[PDB]
Amino acid sequence: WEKASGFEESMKWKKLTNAQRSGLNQIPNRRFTLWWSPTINRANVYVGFQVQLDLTGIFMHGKIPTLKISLIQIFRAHLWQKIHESIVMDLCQVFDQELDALEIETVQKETIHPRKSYKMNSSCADILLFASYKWNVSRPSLLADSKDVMDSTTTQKYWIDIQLRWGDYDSHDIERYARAKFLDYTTDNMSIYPSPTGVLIAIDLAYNLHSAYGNWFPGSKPLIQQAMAKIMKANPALYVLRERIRKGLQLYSSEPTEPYLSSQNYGELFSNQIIWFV
Amino acid sequence: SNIYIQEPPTNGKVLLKTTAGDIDIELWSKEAPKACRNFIQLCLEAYYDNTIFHRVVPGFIVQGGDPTGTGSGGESIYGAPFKDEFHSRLRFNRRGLVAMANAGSHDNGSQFFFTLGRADELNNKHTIFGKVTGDTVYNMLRLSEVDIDDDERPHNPHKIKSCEVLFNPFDDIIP
Amino acid sequence: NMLNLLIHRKNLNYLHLDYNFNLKPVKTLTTKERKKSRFGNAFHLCREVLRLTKLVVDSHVQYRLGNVDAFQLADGLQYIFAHVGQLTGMYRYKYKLMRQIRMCKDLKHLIYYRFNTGPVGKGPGCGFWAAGWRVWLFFMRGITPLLERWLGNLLARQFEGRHSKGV
Amino acid sequence: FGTVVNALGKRVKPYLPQICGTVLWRLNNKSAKVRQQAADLISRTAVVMKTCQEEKLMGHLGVVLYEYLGEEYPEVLGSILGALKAIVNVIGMHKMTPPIKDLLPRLTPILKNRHEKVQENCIDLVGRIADRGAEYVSAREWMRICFELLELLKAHKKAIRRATVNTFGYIAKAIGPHDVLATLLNNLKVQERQNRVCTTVAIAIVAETCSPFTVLPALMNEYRVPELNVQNGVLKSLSFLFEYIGEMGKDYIYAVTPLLE
Amino acid sequence: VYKSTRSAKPVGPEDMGATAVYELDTEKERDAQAIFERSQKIQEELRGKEDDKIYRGINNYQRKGPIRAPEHLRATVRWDYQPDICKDYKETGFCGFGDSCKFLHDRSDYKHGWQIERELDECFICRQSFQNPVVTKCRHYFCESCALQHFRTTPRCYVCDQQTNGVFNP
Amino acid sequence: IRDVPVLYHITGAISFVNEIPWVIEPVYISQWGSMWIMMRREKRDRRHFKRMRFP
Amino acid sequence: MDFQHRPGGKTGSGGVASSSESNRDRRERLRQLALETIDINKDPYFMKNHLG
RNA sequence: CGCCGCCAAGGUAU
Ligand SMILES: O=P(O)(O)O[C@H]1[C@H](OP(=O)(O)O)[C@H](OP(=O)(O)O)[C@H](OP(=O)(O)O)[C@@H](OP(=O)(O)O)[C@H]1OP(=O)(O)O
Ligand SMILES: [Mg+2]
Ligand SMILES: [Zn+2]
Repeated sequence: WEKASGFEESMKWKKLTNAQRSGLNQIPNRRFTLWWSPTINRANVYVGFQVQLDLTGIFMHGKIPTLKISLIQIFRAHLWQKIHESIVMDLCQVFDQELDALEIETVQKETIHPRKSYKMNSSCADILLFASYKWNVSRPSLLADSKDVMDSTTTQKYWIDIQLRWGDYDSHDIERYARAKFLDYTTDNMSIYPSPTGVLIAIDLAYNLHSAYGNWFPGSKPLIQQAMAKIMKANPALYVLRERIRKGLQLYSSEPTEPYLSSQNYGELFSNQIIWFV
Repeated sequence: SNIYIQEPPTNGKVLLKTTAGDIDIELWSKEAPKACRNFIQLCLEAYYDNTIFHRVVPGFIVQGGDPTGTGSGGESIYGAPFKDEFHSRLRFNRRGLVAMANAGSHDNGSQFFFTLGRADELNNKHTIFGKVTGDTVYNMLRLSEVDIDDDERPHNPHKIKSCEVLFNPFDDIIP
Repeated sequence: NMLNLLIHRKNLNYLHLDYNFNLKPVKTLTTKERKKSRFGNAFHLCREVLRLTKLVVDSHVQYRLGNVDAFQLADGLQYIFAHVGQLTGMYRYKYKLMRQIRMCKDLKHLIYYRFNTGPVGKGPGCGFWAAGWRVWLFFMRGITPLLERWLGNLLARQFEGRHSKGV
Repeated sequence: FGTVVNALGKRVKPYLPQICGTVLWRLNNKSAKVRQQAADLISRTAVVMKTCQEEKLMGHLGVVLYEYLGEEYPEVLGSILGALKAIVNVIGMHKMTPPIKDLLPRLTPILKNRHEKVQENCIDLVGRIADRGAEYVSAREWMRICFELLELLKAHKKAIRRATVNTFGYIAKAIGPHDVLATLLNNLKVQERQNRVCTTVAIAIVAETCSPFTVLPALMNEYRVPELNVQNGVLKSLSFLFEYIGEMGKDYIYAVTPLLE
Repeated sequence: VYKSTRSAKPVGPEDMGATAVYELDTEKERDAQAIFERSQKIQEELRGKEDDKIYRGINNYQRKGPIRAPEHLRATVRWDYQPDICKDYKETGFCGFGDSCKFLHDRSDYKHGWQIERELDECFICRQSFQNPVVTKCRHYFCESCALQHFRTTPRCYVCDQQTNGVFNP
Repeated sequence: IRDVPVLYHITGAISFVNEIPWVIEPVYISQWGSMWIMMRREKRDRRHFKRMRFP
Repeated sequence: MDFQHRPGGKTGSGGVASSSESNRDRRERLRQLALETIDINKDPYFMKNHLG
């Protein structure tokens, strides 16, 4: 915890006119409110009026000003859309392997539309995959399964869109959040999707983990599972939001060497999913 | 959920086959009786056979229902064109809608158009009488190609090969 | 047509009062337009009671669309008459009705734990709605002259101006 | 480590993700004063990553060192500013993911820190911005920092006091030598040394960087003010003026001869 | 092409959204309230048993916690546009309150949401034909006889009076 | 439906409904008891229930 | 927070300067003090030169 | 024998 200049013997001999001398320090009162964030902001005690800020999706269940100020310092300068553009750049660059599937002609990044990353009532597709003929898609399902019955309509193109959310301790199950959101947008009439087929990917920023819900061609699921585990392992925007939380919260490690985390399978065993050894 | 489809329920459905594919148009027969009546009558007469799509404005409209292919041939089964039938819940806020093409006053016949996007300039000016069931809206999104050669009338316009009637209320006859 | 035309007369043009009766700014208000546009209890409490009757009439017109039956509307407006505060924000500018919310929240158990006697079921279907209905009629029965006088004072303060150093 | 990576160059290519991950994990470390070593290590490894064709990880750590400068330790903050300085040196300034549009306003509260290493690295980065990035502002910031650069003086290292006059000169090259001029002449009634001669040198640098005859009439005018310090300041500024210009004083000898008499 | 199913039923449900389920969180039989209810129930049944070591699961060695969302409800969302920004620290660089001010101390002057909303909605001497267009020392394309008469007029050029020095080339 | 009288303004300012409820009490209690029994038997014969989507 | 019983301040102030401007204003204030005391005492022999 | 369920003015000047 906090160690940097706590006693502060001689700060630097400035003037300290009225309020910075005698007034209370606001940064511990905001980092403590930042520290219990999903259980000061939980969604299901009063489920009525929620007030989401600009460019964010926190929804702020309550009229708390200190939590709103402590959460906007960690969503400071367009980094929601930066996470959007960064992960869609990652999962459009990873599809340069085109012939490992059936065939992939191009991977079109569509028109960069602002307000798309946090629009919760309507949505559009983020990138699109074209083909020559007859991608045999499956029934829409999660990524935690392995069955892949694959009996549906042979289609041409395949859209992929990503989604973002924030914790709140009562709704952290994005295997159901992605499914409910994909059902809502496939029953919506405001959609300008290029197909009703393609997958909706939902990642959970607070309590960071990943899921998706859509139909799958054979060269799609086990590729992008490891490919987005690589996104969760290496990403500029989704890590500078973490170190911005660290600069707004004062968390520090006390070890001399790296805590055994690498590309080994040991490291995603403790991602609150149940994995057994036989 | 919070999607809020924002439309009255439908009654009556027809199938329409073009070279671009199959389109299942479901109508609002209660909210628009005369326009849906003219539409199901002209579908039952097999009147839209060899009818081409003569106007394409990409993102805005794609027009059909012209047996001549010039933009002025429209003949209702009423003898005269009929009235405009508006609805506050039926507006042009999305794609996939079908509306009778109009030129000012109460002049509606066989001449209609599919929507391709947000069409707020057409509100309280045209009679919305039907939509298209999704998983089949891309057969009419294939109708919007940039091959137009002009403001309208591309090289090879798609023609309607058949028009089936899946549900038929208020029983009618072909003459 | 009156709660939006108050805003249209007072030359705001940035509060988007919607049909489900809420209120939202749009423009990240500066000081000369924040202090001009904030309302007291007479505007806001009337807005919440109109939102309550808006949800009631939306329930009735949802019934008469023809896609929902009578028992489901019964459990629905029972939940509406029993769980205000959770979904209307009417306690925010008048706290005295909060006890009445508790007066609803208690009596529902008198209802809800007498459906469950015997082999009936734990799930919803609690459509005995008259008891919360009577007490939120008792609310408006005593609050109608109160915010009637408050909105009359509001119309006096808006249309013939204020009195700075009168009374 | 710097000599090793400079001798390696291209051959250290399957080692930079491991080393940079060790640095990015190392950069918290209890805040028990083991954090300036990682930032100094970044400032050493700034050179060898450009010669190894690696700019994506430069863009990765630029937005890391953009907001690891919110420190309370000055010994860590000086190394953070030195690492960001080395980033701005080895990379072209208009192609960095912490752009100058929002980096210098983050440097301006760091300027009000009275630690000498923080001041040195801060005003060196400010001078690099002032001679190579003067188009990323709203033209009001270079005018509101030159008053703070007066309080940046009386620092006892002689490197800060020789860099800050160059920052004044490039500020006046950016936004014209007519508004910072009144600031440098108002810095001539202090009663303290190392603050009136260090703005005398600034009057010399605003005289010599941009063209002459923009500072000389007001410098002649301030001798009419009946104070000892402003007259000694304008005379010593004429001394450093002719010392810095040399051969360009052939036209101005007849103008300052009635002042020297 | 996308072939149809050839049915008379419309595109979706009959209620047109009157039974929204709101299944964003963990569903009913798998929620932590249901797990606590199962644990409480099985602790109520096994009472005469004293450590039968069939062990029943993790929490059964001997409604709070994650509470169930109301399935019959959307949360009424509002757009909180209004930021809390230290303006005297943003556009100036010195807040008078120091660390005692309740606002953010931000200096990123980027665009807000409403700004994005209202931005997204919108020869030559004789003036004749080129009779042998020929050049001089300094790119000046002239004619032949016209530039000869020009040299008879003045020994320099016409555009910028350049010293031709008797040098005239094609 | 409950058709009802009203008292409204010419310009459409406000439409006062002018009717006092006027229900006799034993038929009132018997109607509420009848719908109580029918609604218990309705909830007993439902597999699961979804309430309104209240906005 | 107690917004009414806190040590307050006005927005857009800028604060107060360092030692240099403070003792500059102190010396100018002592100059005005000396001039007003010799104005009351009426001293005709006190004179300031061209250098302060 | 089982309290308690919170809005706003107070700050980014006129
Ligand atoms: O959580 P409990 O204390 O056990 O009481 C709950 C609760 O009623 P109250 O919180 O007002 O006492 C539910 O209402 P909510 O506040 O959770 O919305 C209500 O459901 P209804 O909204 O339909 O009235 C029903 O819970 P359930 O969903 O199981 O019917 C009820 O009693 P029980 O939980 O014992 O059934
Ligand atoms: Mg005050
Ligand atoms: Zn502040």
